[PDB]
Amino acid sequence: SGFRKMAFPSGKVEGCMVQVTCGTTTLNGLWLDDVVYCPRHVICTSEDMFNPNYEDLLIRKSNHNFLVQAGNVQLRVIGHSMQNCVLKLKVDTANPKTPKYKFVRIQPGQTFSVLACYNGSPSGVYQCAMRPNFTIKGSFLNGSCGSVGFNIDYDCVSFCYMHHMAFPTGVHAGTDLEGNFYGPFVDRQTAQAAGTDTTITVNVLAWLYAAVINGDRWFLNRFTTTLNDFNLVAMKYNYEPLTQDHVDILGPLSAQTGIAVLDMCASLKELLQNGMNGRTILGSALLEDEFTPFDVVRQCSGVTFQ
Amino acid sequence: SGFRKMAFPSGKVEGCMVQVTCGTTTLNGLWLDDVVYCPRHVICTSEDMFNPNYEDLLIRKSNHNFLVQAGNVQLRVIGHSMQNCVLKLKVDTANPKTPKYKFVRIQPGQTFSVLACYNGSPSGVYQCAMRPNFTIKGSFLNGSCGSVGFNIDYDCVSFCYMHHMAFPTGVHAGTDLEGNFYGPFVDRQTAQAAGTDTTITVNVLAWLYAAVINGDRWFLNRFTTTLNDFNLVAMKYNYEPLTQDHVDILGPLSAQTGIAVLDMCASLKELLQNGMNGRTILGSALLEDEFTPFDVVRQCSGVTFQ
Repeated sequence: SGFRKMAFPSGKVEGCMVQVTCGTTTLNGLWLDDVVYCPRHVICTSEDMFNPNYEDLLIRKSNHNFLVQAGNVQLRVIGHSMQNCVLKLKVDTANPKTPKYKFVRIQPGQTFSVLACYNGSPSGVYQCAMRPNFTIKGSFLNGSCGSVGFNIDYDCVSFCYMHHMAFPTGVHAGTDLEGNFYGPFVDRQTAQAAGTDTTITVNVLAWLYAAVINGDRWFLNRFTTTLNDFNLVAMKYNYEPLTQDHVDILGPLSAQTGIAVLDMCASLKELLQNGMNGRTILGSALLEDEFTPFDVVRQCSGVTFQ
Repeated sequence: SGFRKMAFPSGKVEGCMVQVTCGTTTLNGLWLDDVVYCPRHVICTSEDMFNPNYEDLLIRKSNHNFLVQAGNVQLRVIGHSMQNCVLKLKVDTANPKTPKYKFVRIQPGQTFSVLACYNGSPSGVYQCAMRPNFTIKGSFLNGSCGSVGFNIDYDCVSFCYMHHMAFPTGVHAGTDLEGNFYGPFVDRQTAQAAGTDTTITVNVLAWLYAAVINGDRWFLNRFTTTLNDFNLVAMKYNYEPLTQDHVDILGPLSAQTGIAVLDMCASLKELLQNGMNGRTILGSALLEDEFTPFDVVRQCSGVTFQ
């Protein structure tokens, strides 16, 4: 009953967030086993921000230049290294609340929970999709740098995102946990613009499948289409290409509802040309693209995370 | 930067959720100190729900007729009583993860976060408003009863909602933690429905303020209106009447942006009368009413030009 942009429970990740200070900069880090991960821009200053020389800044740093705090407990830094745009501080204590975890680099269209933090202290949680243009539509205030995005699959926490930069554009950008940025962005405080964004077609379809499971079925029609003819309409309304791979990923939902994917594609073709005509779908007056096929299944199945 | 619906982190509340079983019904409980709170409908059979005498039904129950499990830890029930529509199971063990907390009866138009649970285990988290018709737009399947809603102020969790039942329109109803329903609803199986879904005018206005602060201003017009003329339009479109209290609450946002509240109302008047004409505001094709003035200020706080 009902359908919401639903985040994962944050409890496992809250237990991993610490405060990291270097100079006058404080931001958040992720404490897993005996390593703390944070944005390397913690080692810049104001003077440096615009165009820092990270290699040089790091060489000149020693362990005592870093202050790491888990609540009030000071964690002693016993080693420092840089992996792409992420700083890794070795500490003397393994985090006893370390959940089983992996690091994954996510693909555009895939979603995750952002745990927004300030000064090592979790503040808020919301869902995001990695956009086609490699931005996210987040909400981040000062000191949110090092906030991470994650998925939970069984017991296992998969970290896919760490927040590095807010550009005066309104643009949010970050890295995987190996420090490689999503998109062409760099950790330099300068105007950087995203390429133009597109709608995530496969997700739109997943969400129409969610509509049907919840008994909102007015948009369904008798028409059908080929993939190629659909993609000729995809590209006109600024939609990502629907691959054959996508069509097959929408199999489980097609079976559970007994509506064929290409039919649902036909129903989508019609909603694009004709608009909604004052109507809504699952309480929205536009086509939602930030729910994946897994997301729909998760929410409609009531999966839990222990 | 940016603007998103955000829930509070769920970790403190996850530590409080347990599983309660009575007869063939399993649902969630809230474990704080040595008391477990749950919907009193857990004591009933399907047949009992048609015409339940709760006092009678409870007398026939003993402590061993309630099975409480916190994860795998069984908790001995040593007392039971009922406060309005909530069951209170005294147990022999105080919850070691009990946070600082209060019980609060929330006002309509105000927001809270929901941790949806099943079998005393967390499934996900999302933010709701207490709507004027005293329903909430949740996401709740079978087994979700006893899920709670809350706000965190510092380290103090203020619990305000416990989930009891679902309406066919995809909305949900429940009690405070003293067991008093929000709205005219009852925990028996009789004919019931949500009143008209009145829109929270003050929140829509706040959200239009967020919109302009996020650079989306197409809907501003030169016009102004009076309280009375606006309220005539509000009555026609099922919006709450604007009050002087609402005008005053929007004071900060008005002052920051330099747009008088009654000027913003005139902008809202046109949107209601003419609709959106295909356009979006903050990436929505309808007027959002689940952000309070407070929620907006927290994400849209800025400078005022002097």
